[PDB]
Amino acid sequence: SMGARASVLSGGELDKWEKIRLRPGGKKQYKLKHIVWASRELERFAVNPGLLETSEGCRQILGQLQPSLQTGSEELRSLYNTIAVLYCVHQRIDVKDTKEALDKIEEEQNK
Amino acid sequence: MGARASVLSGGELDKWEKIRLRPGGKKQYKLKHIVWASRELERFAVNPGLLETSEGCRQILGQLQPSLQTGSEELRSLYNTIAVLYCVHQRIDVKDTKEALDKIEEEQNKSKKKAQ
Amino acid sequence: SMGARASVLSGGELDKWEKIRLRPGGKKQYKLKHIVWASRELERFAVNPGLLETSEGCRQILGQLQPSLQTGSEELRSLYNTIAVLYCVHQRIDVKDTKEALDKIEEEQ
Ligand SMILES: O=P(O)(O)O[C@H]1[C@@H](OP(=O)(O)O)[C@@H](OP(=O)(O)O)[C@@H](OP(=O)(O)O)[C@@H](OP(=O)(O)O)[C@@H]1OP(=O)(O)O
Ligand SMILES: O=P(O)(O)O[C@H]1[C@@H](OP(=O)(O)O)[C@@H](OP(=O)(O)O)[C@@H](OP(=O)(O)O)[C@@H](OP(=O)(O)O)[C@H]1OP(=O)(O)O
Ligand SMILES: O=P(O)(O)O[C@H]1[C@@H](OP(=O)(O)O)[C@@H](OP(=O)(O)O)[C@@H](OP(=O)(O)O)[C@@H](OP(=O)(O)O)[C@H]1OP(=O)(O)O
Repeated sequence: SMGARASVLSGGELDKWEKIRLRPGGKKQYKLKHIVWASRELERFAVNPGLLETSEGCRQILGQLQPSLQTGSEELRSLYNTIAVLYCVHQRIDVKDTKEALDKIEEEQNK
Repeated sequence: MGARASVLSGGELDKWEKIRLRPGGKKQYKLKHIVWASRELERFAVNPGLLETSEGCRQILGQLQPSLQTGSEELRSLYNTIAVLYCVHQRIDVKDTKEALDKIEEEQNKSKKKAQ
Repeated sequence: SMGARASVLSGGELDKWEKIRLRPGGKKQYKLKHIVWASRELERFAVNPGLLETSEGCRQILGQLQPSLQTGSEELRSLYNTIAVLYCVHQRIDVKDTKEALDKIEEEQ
């Protein structure tokens, strides 16, 4: 029975999560399965998955993951992209797709 | 013998099996913990032979400490074991993991405070 | 029987790959398998395995692997070693064994 489908995002967080599209202009949208995947991934990399539960938990993860980005595989970048959106959701920063999330994260990063 | 378990000498296993995992708790360290730590090290692509010496463990802890604040329970357990393992090699008598960690940065403190 | 070996080295790079020896004065030499292995080794470490197809790709993987090298396991150093030779091949640097390859990588760094 239940797992990380309940501890990472709140109900309202969740309903905004399942409206965000994976690729800009695309058809497919984040589901619970991506959150489960990301949490199990974090522990397979020895990172604390509880950090997914808060906006700075993810801020910390993304800081630790980013230097691996250039050389990272498709798996790494998906994990990072998912955690970027989770950050957007925890911050209540409205996003339409993954791309807009990385954008807003860099804009917040420039100031 | 035992391949991964022999990082400790016969005498070191004797004090090893006396050190409590958590302070005031009664469960203690066993072979299963060293075997586990070794296997975890090579699962993080680190050389398990480093557990054989005080500075093998010194090097491992330095390589792991950056990952500690965001690390998972398995990484903190690994660090804690290697911390205790370092104190055993160093003949530093400790009673639980907390003591091992506490002395660990007394070492890491004086290293920096006479450097400065 | 799927490939993943013609993606990394060209046919002529392959002919020189297969003359490099694993160790100086040694008898054993690099083979296709060393590249298959290196490639899956990079996906298990979360790295993009396409970076092996270009010298620039390898140059970067080496940079991000070097820090782990002092405390790294036998498995890590063999990955690093294999990719160091891959680099010189891509770079048209001629080496006879893993040691020469590692040395030249050293002086570049
Ligand atoms: O993206 P919109 O142009 O805004 O239009 C709608 C809509 O938005 P409205 O609230 O204005 O009706 C719904 O979002 P919800 O009310 O359900 O929260 C939604 O409706 P249904 O899925 O129930 O049909 C659905 O898609 P989704 O929930 O998958 O985002 C869809 O968005 P799209 O127009 O992009 O399909
Ligand atoms: O004589 P030992 O066989 O070596 O056993 C004693 C002890 O009793 P004493 O007061 O007579 O010394 C405890 O036994 P327990 O009640 O806790 O169940 C304790 O035993 P533990 O091993 O379980 O802690 C401790 O044992 P040790 O230090 O070996 O871990 C210690 O042994 P030492 O006096 O030799 O240190
Ligand atoms: O045509 P061959 O005289 O038989 O030459 C080859 C070959 O040389 P070429 O393919 O270029 O002609 C290699 O030696 P090198 O050219 O690098 O010096 C080879 O060794 P490899 O397995 O690394 O290719 C080996 O010479 P060796 O006995 O040193 O291994 C071998 O000659 P043989 O097939 O007669 O052994």
